[PDB]
Amino acid sequence: SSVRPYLEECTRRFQEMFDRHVVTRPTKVELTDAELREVIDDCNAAVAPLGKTVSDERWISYVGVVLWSQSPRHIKDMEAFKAVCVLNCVTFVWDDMDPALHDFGLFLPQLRKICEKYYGPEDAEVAYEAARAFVTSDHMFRDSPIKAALCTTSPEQYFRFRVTDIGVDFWMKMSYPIYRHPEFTEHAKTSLAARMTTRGLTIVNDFYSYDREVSLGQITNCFRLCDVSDETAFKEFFQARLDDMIEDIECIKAFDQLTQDVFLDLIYGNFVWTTSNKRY
Amino acid sequence: GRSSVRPYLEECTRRFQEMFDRHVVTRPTKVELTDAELREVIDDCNAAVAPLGKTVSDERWISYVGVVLWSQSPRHIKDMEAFKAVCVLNCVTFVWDDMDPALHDFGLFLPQLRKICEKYYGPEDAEVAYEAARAFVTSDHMFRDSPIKAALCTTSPEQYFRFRVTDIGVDFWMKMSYPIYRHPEFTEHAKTSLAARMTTRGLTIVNDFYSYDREVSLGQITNCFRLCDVSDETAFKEFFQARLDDMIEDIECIKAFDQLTQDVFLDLIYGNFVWTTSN
Ligand code: NA
Ligand code: NA
Repeated sequence: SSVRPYLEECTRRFQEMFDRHVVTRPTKVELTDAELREVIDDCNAAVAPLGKTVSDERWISYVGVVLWSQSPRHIKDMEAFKAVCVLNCVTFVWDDMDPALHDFGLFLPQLRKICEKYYGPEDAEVAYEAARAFVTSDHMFRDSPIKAALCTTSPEQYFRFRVTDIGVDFWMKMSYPIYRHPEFTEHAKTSLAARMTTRGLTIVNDFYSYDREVSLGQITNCFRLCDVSDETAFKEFFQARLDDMIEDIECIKAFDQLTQDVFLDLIYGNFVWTTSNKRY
Repeated sequence: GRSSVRPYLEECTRRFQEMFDRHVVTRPTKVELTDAELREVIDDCNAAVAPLGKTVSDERWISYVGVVLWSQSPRHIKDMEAFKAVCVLNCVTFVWDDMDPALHDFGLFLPQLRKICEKYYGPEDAEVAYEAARAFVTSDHMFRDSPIKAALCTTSPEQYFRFRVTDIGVDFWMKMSYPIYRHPEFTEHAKTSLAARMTTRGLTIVNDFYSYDREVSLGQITNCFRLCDVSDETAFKEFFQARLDDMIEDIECIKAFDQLTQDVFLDLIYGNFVWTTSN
């Protein structure tokens, strides 16, 4: 099965939706050559004990999601920003690895080292715990009956699983120190930030990963909840998902201005990055 | 505003019970506290709220603690120190929540919560429990008369329950209760909040039904029944059935978790209902 017939039309409709509902176009956070080299050197050091050597061009493709999905207008701590770059990137490499090579004994101390370098004492613990929780969860749900249950029952159960599994809770808990904004920090720490953004991130990620994921027997994709071969059923399901994104976006506008800027920059930025050629 | 669910009180109570009898089956049981343990719990609660100038009777503390005695899962308890912590944290947060918010002194109260966590938990768990407590009371203070609360609570059941994962206190509950069980799977679900996300609807629908009359008379909007017109029998019946269907879907999904975790989750939801109806 495949969403290839719908690829152009769904891309057009996603963009049209963001143009109408978010308006502010994503922009890319600027890293200096020195900052990017520091980010990459930390990524390399974190994954070396795992015997992984990764090219700059691969790291640069992983990091693009942070550069595009964060909110440059509101950045206050670039040390935190670099931490998110590193943590995102090394987590991508970890997720791309044969799980039989997952050595948590080697990896978790590296994640702690990154958090301690870039964050102050309390924020380091918060970011590390979120990272630890994410990678631990992933290891638990590999072929869990729970994963099967939540991902096949209904969109609501599926997105409930994905708040953690897509990594958005981790993302918010390592990102709030970038902004140093008290309200955002609380929504990140209660996970309301993650609960508000999960659908907009997951629906876009799922659409564009569907052909690959079903080909690999992966069940964490909301489009597996419809018959994509039936154009009628697909369109109906796709419209229902667009409607979910729009409901979330309109609710997000009730948050304070900076928080809403960050949430909408994340959802729209992730879309632009996902569809980018820099990422093909 | 002047509305009420009194006409449905008996029938809905009967249908909640029938639903739990069919879908959970295992009846709630109460955790036993010795006299000494209850005295220790009550002494810690009184100490925690003394800086706020609050005097609370033993009978009041015992009424609050009943939710912990009924909603935890006695077969699987391993750490009664953690269990005492949950009794104290639950009770003192009930008192804080019952106070006129103009008397909320965080500078006095937060250190008392930390004191409690440090006494009963190990280093790491004390921090996890304290953060969850801190986040919970900080959220409550944030969402008073906030546009966000209005939006989430009036938009759809989905947006409302998304807000209540934190606001009803279940994420806090899970993050202070996992040490009671020392069960690695449960500890992770509590830490990722999947535990809270799974149990939010069953706890919230029950609490909201039995608090509706009081909450609408106080202009509080955090109640899912405000999303339907409780004066229209037909609309109410329809909405009540959809909420039962929501509880059932969650319960059936919860049975995919490992046995101990599912026992804990289902004991929480069913035990909360028993305590709510006896209260
Ligand atoms: Na951006
Ligand atoms: Na019980």
